[PDB]
Amino acid sequence: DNFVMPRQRAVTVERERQAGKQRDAYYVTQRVNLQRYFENGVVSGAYAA
Amino acid sequence: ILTMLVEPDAGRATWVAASAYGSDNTTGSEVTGALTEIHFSTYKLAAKSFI
Repeated sequence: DNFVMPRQRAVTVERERQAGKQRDAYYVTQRVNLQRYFENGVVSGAYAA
Repeated sequence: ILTMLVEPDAGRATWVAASAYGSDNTTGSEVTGALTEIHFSTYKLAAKSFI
């Protein structure tokens, strides 16, 4: 529960016609992030040095 | 004076290579052309005689 997923816009697609190359570009963008309320709530175990 | 327009010559397209297929060169080269003019004029011919 200590972690949230702030997000502005979802996964959106956009197509563009580039006659100068006859290629049809496709663009997919989104804005997200992973944030926690406080500075705790996670532990990781790691191999010995 | 009378001025007349002259249409220019012909251009030529290009064979685009397969390597430049995805780039901007796929559109080929640019063909240009400027018009031209020609002028006409006259002269006066005269003669006289008396009695």
